[PDB]
Amino acid sequence: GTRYAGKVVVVTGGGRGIGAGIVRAFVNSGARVVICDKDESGGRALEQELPGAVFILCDVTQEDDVKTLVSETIRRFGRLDCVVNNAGHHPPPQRPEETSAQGFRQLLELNLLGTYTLTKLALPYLRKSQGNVINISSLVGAIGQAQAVPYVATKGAVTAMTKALALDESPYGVRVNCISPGNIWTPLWEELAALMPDPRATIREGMLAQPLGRMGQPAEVGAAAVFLASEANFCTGIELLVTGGAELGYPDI
Amino acid sequence: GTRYAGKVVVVTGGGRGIGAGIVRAFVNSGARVVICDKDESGGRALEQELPGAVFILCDVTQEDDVKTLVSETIRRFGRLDCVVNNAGHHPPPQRPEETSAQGFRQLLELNLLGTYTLTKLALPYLRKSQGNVINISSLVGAIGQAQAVPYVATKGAVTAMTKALALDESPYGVRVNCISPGNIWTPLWEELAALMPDPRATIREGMLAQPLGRMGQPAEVGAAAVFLASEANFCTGIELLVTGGAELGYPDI
Amino acid sequence: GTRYAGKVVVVTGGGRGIGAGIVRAFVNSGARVVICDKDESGGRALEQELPGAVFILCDVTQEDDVKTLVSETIRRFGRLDCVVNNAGHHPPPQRPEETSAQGFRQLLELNLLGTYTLTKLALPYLRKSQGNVINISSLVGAIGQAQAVPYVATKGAVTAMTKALALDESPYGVRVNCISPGNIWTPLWEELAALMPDPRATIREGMLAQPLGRMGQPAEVGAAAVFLASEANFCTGIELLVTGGAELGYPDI
Amino acid sequence: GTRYAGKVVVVTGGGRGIGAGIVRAFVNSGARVVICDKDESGGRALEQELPGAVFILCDVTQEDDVKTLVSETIRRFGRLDCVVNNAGHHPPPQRPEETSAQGFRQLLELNLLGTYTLTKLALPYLRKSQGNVINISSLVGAIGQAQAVPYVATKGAVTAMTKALALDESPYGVRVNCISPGNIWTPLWEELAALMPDPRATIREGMLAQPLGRMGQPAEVGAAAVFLASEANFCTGIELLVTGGAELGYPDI
Ligand SMILES: NC(=O)c1ccc[n+]([C@@H]2O[C@H](COP(=O)([O-])OP(=O)(O)OC[C@H]3O[C@@H](n4cnc5c(N)ncnc54)[C@H](O)[C@@H]3O)[C@@H](O)[C@H]2O)c1
Ligand SMILES: NC(=O)c1ccc[n+]([C@@H]2O[C@H](COP(=O)([O-])OP(=O)(O)OC[C@H]3O[C@@H](n4cnc5c(N)ncnc54)[C@H](O)[C@@H]3O)[C@@H](O)[C@H]2O)c1
Ligand SMILES: NC(=O)c1ccc[n+]([C@@H]2O[C@H](COP(=O)([O-])OP(=O)(O)OC[C@H]3O[C@@H](n4cnc5c(N)ncnc54)[C@H](O)[C@@H]3O)[C@@H](O)[C@H]2O)c1
Ligand SMILES: NC(=O)c1ccc[n+]([C@@H]2O[C@H](COP(=O)([O-])OP(=O)(O)OC[C@H]3O[C@@H](n4cnc5c(N)ncnc54)[C@H](O)[C@@H]3O)[C@@H](O)[C@H]2O)c1
Ligand SMILES: CN(c1ccc(F)c(O)c1)c1cccc(-c2cccc(O)c2F)n1
Ligand SMILES: CN(c1ccc(F)c(O)c1)c1cccc(-c2cccc(O)c2F)n1
Ligand SMILES: CN(c1ccc(F)c(O)c1)c1cccc(-c2cccc(O)c2F)n1
Ligand SMILES: CN(c1ccc(F)c(O)c1)c1cccc(-c2cccc(O)c2F)n1
Ligand SMILES: OC[C@H]1O[C@@H](O)[C@H](O)[C@@H](O)[C@@H]1O
Ligand SMILES: OC[C@H]1O[C@@H](O)[C@H](O)[C@@H](O)[C@@H]1O
Ligand SMILES: OC[C@H]1O[C@@H](O)[C@H](O)[C@@H](O)[C@@H]1O
Ligand SMILES: OC[C@H]1O[C@@H](O)[C@H](O)[C@@H](O)[C@@H]1O
Ligand code: NA
Ligand code: NA
Ligand code: NA
Ligand code: NA
Repeated sequence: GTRYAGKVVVVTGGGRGIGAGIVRAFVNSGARVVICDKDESGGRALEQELPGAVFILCDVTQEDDVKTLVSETIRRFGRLDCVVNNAGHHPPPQRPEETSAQGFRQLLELNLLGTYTLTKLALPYLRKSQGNVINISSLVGAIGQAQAVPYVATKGAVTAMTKALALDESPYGVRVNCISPGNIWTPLWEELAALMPDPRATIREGMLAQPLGRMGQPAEVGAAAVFLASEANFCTGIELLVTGGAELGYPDI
Repeated sequence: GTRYAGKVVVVTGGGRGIGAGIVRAFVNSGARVVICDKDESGGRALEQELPGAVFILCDVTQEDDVKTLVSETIRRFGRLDCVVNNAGHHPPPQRPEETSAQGFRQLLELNLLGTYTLTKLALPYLRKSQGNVINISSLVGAIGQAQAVPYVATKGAVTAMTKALALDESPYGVRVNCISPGNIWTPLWEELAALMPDPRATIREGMLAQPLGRMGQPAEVGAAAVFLASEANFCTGIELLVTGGAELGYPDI
Repeated sequence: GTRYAGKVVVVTGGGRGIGAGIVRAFVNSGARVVICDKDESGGRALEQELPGAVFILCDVTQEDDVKTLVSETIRRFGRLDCVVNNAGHHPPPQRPEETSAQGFRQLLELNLLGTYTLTKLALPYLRKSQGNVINISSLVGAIGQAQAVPYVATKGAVTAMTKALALDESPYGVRVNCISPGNIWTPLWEELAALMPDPRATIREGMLAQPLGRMGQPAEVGAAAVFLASEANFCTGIELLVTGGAELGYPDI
Repeated sequence: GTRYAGKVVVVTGGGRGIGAGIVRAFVNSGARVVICDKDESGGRALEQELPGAVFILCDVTQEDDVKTLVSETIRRFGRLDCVVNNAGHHPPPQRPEETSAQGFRQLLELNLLGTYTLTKLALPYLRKSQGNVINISSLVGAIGQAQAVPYVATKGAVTAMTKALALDESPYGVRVNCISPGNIWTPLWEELAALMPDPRATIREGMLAQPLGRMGQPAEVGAAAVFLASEANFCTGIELLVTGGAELGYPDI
């Protein structure tokens, strides 16, 4: 209840799923949280539910939305300590030949450039507060995934960008880290499974892909984010895996 | 002289630097090579120098240039076995706050989407020949680099995309691998060093960054590419480091 | 003060350095802690200092010492939730030709087999409590270090063993993770530096090896351990880097 | 036929399996090869079969056997250019609680210390020839394996030791690299499968564990070793994966 007391946190895509889990974890740690989302429904309800959280409508692909997000955060709360770049999307499974350069550009705009833009606008304030950046990447950036060339590329870019920015901001005392979740049960997971011939089988397969035998929860990603913000003062440029062990483990012609 | 006899290889950015080293290595292995470059000077001379290599002017950011590159390769040589996506650029050192979203988009167009576009157009022919893709990424995609947020992000994306496509093309017998060079002495390296206050010191520092005490050569990247194409039949989705050991090795307040 | 209330933790090598930092972090989280060490001086004082911590003399290379450590922990506290395998040593710098197979065997006994033995004896109790194992490995297991072939080998073994055991214990609900610290300012660090021609220069070089510009503290490793035990319920088989960014970042003949 | 002409190579465990594949690849590259094995049957036949290969009985766990192996190599051929540390063993599947410290020590003697001992005795000669070391590790050192805690630990140690020694020998011009194979069809693979309830199912599962849909061949590991010895002059401290993509790719309670 006090690990991050007096601090101000912005969470993008905070209206549902992992983002909402991160919002709740930071509020529970004593922080004030700005919920950014492009959709009003979940984030507005979350603002009413949680004392200490407020909602600001902001599409992270729109530079002027992001400029206003930062200026309103400072105007309302007087400081900025942590930026969690969680907004992102996974398209449905797509064979490589079914992808397009334009679809790839659009996914880069959200998953990569939206993270870049908010971070850039927030860094002057994070320097003043010796704050930190947390990017939500993905395990599949590191190990690959089938039928997801554009998505995987965007997450490889986020993980690498995290390390580069960690180097650049280290002299100024600003840490930059990422979390790479595996299968987390969220509305996006539920939506993608509903597109499949047998959604139930797809979900069962998703649970069994982890040695722990279940999918992860938004709250577990949230606890990892609070650790990185509040207690990981010698960690910068790390990739914190929250995957349940999915990356572990496993005639000649 | 026979390791890759009878095969046809396309090398992007083949007119100088690493690309030219790769062209030479494939010609020396017995292959016919198409040198793709946006600039005529080096590639045209290389075509006159090397029996077995020809030059095609092609800017990999221009989709119609790439369509013609593939169709002319097939028209002239009847098959396509290997695509080496080497074209790319490193901008001068840039602090994060000096970068722009537009500059980042432009670098993604070259370093990431040009690789994506040629690979996509070539894959139908690579499937027919059980051929392979070799992407030239960078060590700094894996470990980061200072004053290079956009560049590092593009190379993290290439390495990750390599793994995704390896998964997708494995059922069809097409391998997809990448090479991550470190400091290789090329005209780009020489150009970036010339921008520095003390170019000589910058170069000395570049040599000393490797345990081997020198920078690498285009020919060494070329030998790695020939290995991946011609002899690495059980390797797919790998990142082959050609870095001289730069990634190895290295009061409390 | 309540994150790990009601839990029982064993920390090997807990009498000074990182181990003592981990002991303090767990006591501060509400746990009861058993301090294991082969030397009485630091651990006995720590027991007098901290309500909630007790000291048991135990050399982790001696199987009967470890059997008694576990049986006394259960006899005194009725449960066991977490085992932190921190005991270990770094020999002075040794050129490869100056090492011996016997010295290598002895270092394996401590850094690898002592971790193995305690974990094995503790696992039946950790299964009953759905507890977890935390091994203290090293960044240099992943990236190498000069003049330390035996040490580096032992830490590569610990990190790999962590992943194997994570797979084996996942069906039983026991998580197994490791922390890989970089330069942490401890009595071992101070002792090794004192062996050098210029200890002050060695220390300055150690601080500058991290982008953060300082060495880490035992308390920071301790916070990472408490996170892994108490809040990382979807993490198993991970390597949590606590290195200050040392692994990030960096004529041809 | 000339890539490694005039060079002298020692391959441990060269009498069958991967080792024999490596022997054949080096003979085919023009080298003279010393086949080391603890068993006479396969290696003696291989010596009769291959002009350019000879067999020396040597158990790599016996220091005096290894001393004689090196001295006889020099006495007979006048130089030593490459040492391939391939001898090793995988025990049958063993649950962690079924392993013993003594069994673990014995496996370390073979898989780790035998590699260490030959490398140490060979390094003075490798320095004279600017030669190189190739260690045969395993993919499972990096990602883990079930029911194999000791084996996985030994291979994590080999991969890490490779990086440490690469750092130490870089000033002297000696490269040190490793190959991490995945499922390679060898007599050890066949022996382990024969211990299983359904050996046929075990083998089918082994083939399907790779995106390429088959196991690898000794010849493919051999080609990777010849590349590392003869053409990878800017590679040191690398881990070359020969795994067919096994490491790629993949309700909340
Ligand atoms: N769910 C998983 O298994 C999983 C695994 C690995 C990584 N991730 C990553 O975690 C993040 C969150 O995923 P999720 O499963 O919670 O997804 P989700 O779709 O359930 O939630 C994403 C939220 O982001 C918002 N958002 C989308 N585009 C936005 C934009 N332009 N501007 C502002 N907000 C925007 C959405 O409205 C939504 O509220 C994403 O980056 C995703 O790539 C998820
Ligand atoms: N030199 C190094 O140290 C180093 C290190 C790691 C990775 N790399 C990568 O290796 C690749 C080659 O680098 P280099 O040092 O040889 O560079 P270079 O600048 O010397 O050569 C690059 C070549 O690509 C061509 N090219 C550029 N844009 C193109 C386009 N749009 N279409 C077609 N051709 C185009 C250029 O005209 C040039 O001939 C790049 O991907 C670079 O990122 C280089
Ligand atoms: N200090 C660093 O920079 C650093 C970096 C990476 C990893 N590590 C690892 O962290 C761990 C702790 O290192 P440290 O710097 O705190 O060392 P330290 O020497 O300051 O403390 C080690 C403690 O372990 C105890 N110990 C040693 N052998 C023992 C045995 N056989 N049985 C029981 N206790 C034993 C010692 O008596 C001592 O109290 C080690 O595993 C080390 O390899 C340290
Ligand atoms: N087969 C695979 O799928 C696989 C996968 C990854 C790694 N590996 C590694 O590859 C290496 C070779 O494996 P393999 O499948 O060919 O095994 P194998 O059992 O078929 O052949 C091993 C050879 O080494 C010899 N050998 C064993 N102990 C020895 C000793 N003390 N001294 C000298 N020679 C000795 C054996 O007599 C045999 O000829 C091992 O290090 C193994 O760990 C194998
Ligand atoms: C939410 N998401 C996901 C999963 C894991 C990650 F690491 C990640 O970043 C995102 C989902 C959700 C449902 C199915 C699939 C999915 C699986 C296999 C191939 C694909 O193309 C997929 F889309 N992926
Ligand atoms: C060619 N290039 C390069 C080097 C290594 C790589 F792995 C890579 O992909 C590219 C260069 C060339 C000269 C100086 C620098 C460079 C160094 C440190 C920060 C920077 O911003 C740099 F630009 N980089
Ligand atoms: C405590 N220790 C250490 C440091 C970093 C680690 F990741 C680690 O596991 C241990 C020390 C302490 C002082 C000097 C050196 C050291 C440095 C370079 C070569 C060597 O051989 C060394 F011994 N290492
Ligand atoms: C030869 N070997 C092997 C396989 C892959 C490697 F990367 C490696 O280093 C060795 C075998 C052969 C047959 C079955 C198994 C095996 C599989 C799953 C759990 C185990 O305990 C096993 F023993 N492993
Ligand atoms: O829709 C799947 C899951 O999404 C998560 O974000 C919510 O917290 C869960 O209540 C829900 O079951
Ligand atoms: O310009 C730096 C270097 O670039 C390389 O691509 C050329 O092969 C060298 O001859 C040249 O010295
Ligand atoms: O000896 C170096 C350092 O060791 C740490 O374990 C102690 O907490 C510090 O007080 C001390 O300065
Ligand atoms: O025993 C399995 C396989 O082992 C390999 O080393 C041999 O080259 C093959 O001929 C054999 O089928
Ligand atoms: Na509120
Ligand atoms: Na020509
Ligand atoms: Na006490
Ligand atoms: Na012979």
